Amino acid sequence: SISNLSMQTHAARMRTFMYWPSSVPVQPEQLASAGFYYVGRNDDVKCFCCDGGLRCWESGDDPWVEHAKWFPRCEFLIRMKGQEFVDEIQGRYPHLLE
Ligand SMILES: *CCC(=O)NC[C@H]1CC[C@H]2C=C[C@@H](C(=O)NCc3ccccc3)N2C(=O)[C@H]1NC(=O)[C@H](C)NC
Ligand SMILES: [Zn+2]
Repeated sequence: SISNLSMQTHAARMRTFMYWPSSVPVQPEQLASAGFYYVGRNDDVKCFCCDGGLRCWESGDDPWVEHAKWFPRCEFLIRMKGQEFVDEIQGRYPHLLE
């Protein structure tokens, strides 16, 4: 089941980015679409579904890819991007989370 149901909508996730830092190259839209909302602290975001947090976003970061890198069994991730996408990311980073 879903970890944070108040953040299940894209619109709700999007509202959380009001004070999103300008230093941070990734945009709210790409993050919100990947299931992530802002927790109000530095560049910390959390997935509404798996409750996995990411931070320290770098230029060129793709939120979906970072999602599959660290929380590959998130169901929202798998439903939206599919098990192939996730397997590919994991096969390319086989020794993260080992
Ligand atoms: C994105 C810029 C930045 O903050 N970089 C690194 C730091 C991330 C955030 C702090 C907050 C706690 C700790 C952390 O991430 N803990 C999770 C964890 C780590 C290891 C095992 C279990 C849980 N943070 C950092 O590690 C922190 N790192 C540093 O400041 C490093 C030591 N120096 C650049
Ligand atoms: Zn997730």
